[PDB]
Amino acid sequence: SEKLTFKTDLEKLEREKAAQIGVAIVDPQGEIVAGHRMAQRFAMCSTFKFPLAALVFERIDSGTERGDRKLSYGPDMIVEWSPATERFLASGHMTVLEAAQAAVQLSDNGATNLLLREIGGPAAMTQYFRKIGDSVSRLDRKEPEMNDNTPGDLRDTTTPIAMARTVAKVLYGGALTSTSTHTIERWLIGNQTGDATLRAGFPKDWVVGEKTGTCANGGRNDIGFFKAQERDYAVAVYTTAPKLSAVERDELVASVGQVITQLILSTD
Ligand SMILES: *C(=O)[C@@H]([C@@H]1NC(C(=O)O)=C(S[C@@H]2CN[C@H](C(=O)Nc3cccc(C(=O)O)c3)C2)[C@@H]1C)[C@@H](C)O
Ligand SMILES: [Ca+2]
Repeated sequence: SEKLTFKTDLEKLEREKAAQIGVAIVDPQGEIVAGHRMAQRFAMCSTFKFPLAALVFERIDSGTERGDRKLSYGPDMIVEWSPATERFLASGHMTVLEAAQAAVQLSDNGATNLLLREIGGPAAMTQYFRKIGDSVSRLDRKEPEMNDNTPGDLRDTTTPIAMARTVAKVLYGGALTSTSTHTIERWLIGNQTGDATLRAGFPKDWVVGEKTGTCANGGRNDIGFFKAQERDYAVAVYTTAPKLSAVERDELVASVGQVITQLILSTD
């Protein structure tokens, strides 16, 4: 059983690394392919920036937002890890699209907060989840507090299965226009922060796009999609490994990528 090997290999990682690993892989329609702790809640941390960008694109598609609109800000908007926001600070603004791309591809926190305000805050982000059929994911705070990952806290959480299904809805389920879907796909492929995580564990001929997250108390996450030949999948990986170093957490997520690969390659 290839899925039994998948489960056993994840459990070996959990045991050896003192970690918890939540995984869901779904097909484009949200049907479950495989998972582990699929419905356990984990902090989203920076992975929510992908759904945030989808919300922004939904508004651009609708006409309630414009991609080129200039969002003015001052130094008050700069928070820890805001590389693009810092560079654009002197100019005085970033456009909606510039900010969204920085949030997705650099995990820029200042850019994330800039957008959060424009779309209606954590309440509005949560309403977007509900709109697209995700009754589970919730945003309660902005940057940086949403990354606290206090044990047991249900604020700012999702589950692997809820998030994988949200990814599939956005990329394959018609949530966005064809143009906006293509753009957000390319942004995920071109992400600058995920070279050592999930995609490091996937075959080099698979098309992979993802959004990473790192939060306190040992959280390391990676969500997105992969295309293995003609077959498209959505995937969400959330891990908690308090006793690993940062490099080791990256390697853990890459290891999960290899376990996913072994399953996908053995089931075709
Ligand atoms: C979201 O969880 C969190 C911020 N996001 C991430 C993250 O994982 O996304 C981080 S951590 C850090 C900031 N940018 C990092 C990076 O160095 N990317 C990268 C690029 C090239 C090579 C490597 C490597 O292997 O060394 C890493 C990832 C950030 C805490 C919050 C703040 O929003
Ligand atoms: Ca200011």
